[PDB]
Amino acid sequence: RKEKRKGWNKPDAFHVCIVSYQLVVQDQHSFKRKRWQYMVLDEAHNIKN
Amino acid sequence: KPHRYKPGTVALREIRRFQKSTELLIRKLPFQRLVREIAQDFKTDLRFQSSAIGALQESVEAYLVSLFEDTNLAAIHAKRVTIQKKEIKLARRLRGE
Amino acid sequence: KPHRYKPGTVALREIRRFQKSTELLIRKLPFQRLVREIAQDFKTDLRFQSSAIGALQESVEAYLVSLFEDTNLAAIHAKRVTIQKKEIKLARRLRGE
DNA sequence: GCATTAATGCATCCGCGGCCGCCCTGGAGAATCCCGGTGCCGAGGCCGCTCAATTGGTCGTAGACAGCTCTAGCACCGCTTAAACGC
DNA sequence: CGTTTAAGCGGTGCTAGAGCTGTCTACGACCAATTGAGCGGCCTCGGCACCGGGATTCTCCAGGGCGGCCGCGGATGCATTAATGC
Repeated sequence: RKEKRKGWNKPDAFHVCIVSYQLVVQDQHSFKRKRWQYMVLDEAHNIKN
Repeated sequence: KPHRYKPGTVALREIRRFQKSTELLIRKLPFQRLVREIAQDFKTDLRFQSSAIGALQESVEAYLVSLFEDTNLAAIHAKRVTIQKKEIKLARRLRGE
Repeated sequence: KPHRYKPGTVALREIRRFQKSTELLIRKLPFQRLVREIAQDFKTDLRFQSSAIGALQESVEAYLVSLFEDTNLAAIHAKRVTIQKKEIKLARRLRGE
């Protein structure tokens, strides 16, 4: 993931990122830095609490 | 062509890495069950606060660090880089224990 | 035919001789002028009783005996019978000094 | 039929040829330092409150000031060996 | 091993500092009244936490020219054996 995040900040190396559900709990300090346009939630009965 | 370090390099950067860190190297749950394990046969059905566990772990960690430094100097006196059991008995006995 | 002992015999009977004796091994007059010499530059024109000199000589003698025993065990750890300066620095530093 | 004798099927002996490994120099690779970049959270400021410090009075009480005494430390002189020292 | 300098010890004349005892007098223990500085509560925002970008220095990487071998086969000595002449 550090190798994925070494071409991440300054240029636009991707138009859409695929991040799992449980990885944002650990990497929430890192994914909050970059601004996003769309964030979608698949099968949203997990975040219902 | 694999890239491997010679024996003796990673220990130095581990000294540089951990000697700059003030964090605790022992986890809270095995020290918790260990403290409760020693506290089992002394007095049954005791309670421990959220504090006073990192104090025992802190004095155990720093006292064991100073014991590893005195034992390390004892192994230095033996003109070698390896720590032995007689170095721990020597540096343990010569401190008044 | 001269009669001479091998090296290592007279030290053992000196251990047997002096270890059975409780007398002081330091004379009273060089310890007197030494105590007055250290007492010269602290406070001028002092007086010393007839007591309190064999107490300093007694604690100096017994403390130096225990230091020679710990330093002797330190030289034993080096797998030799000779005492060295690094043994005195080792056994002196490892006692908390 | 038997000796012998040349042919010949192997004989060990000799001679020629192949086997590379260790110092010196070709740089390769990633760990660290430092400077931004933005989200996070507890240090301290502000307020409400509130209680032992402060001030003064009372009262009695041990500590410094002599006072006097007394007694072992100080400085010393001279036999008498005895550890310290040089080698 | 032999040779010396100096403590141990017996005895001496002192004194100056150690040591037990009255006086009173500063001077601290014990007690009311005020309050103001310090302590519980709070809620913010600028320094702190973590990591990218990039330069820098860290720390290891694999090929290149100098020696003395053993592996093996040709040989052609030896011994045999059937041809063959007696």
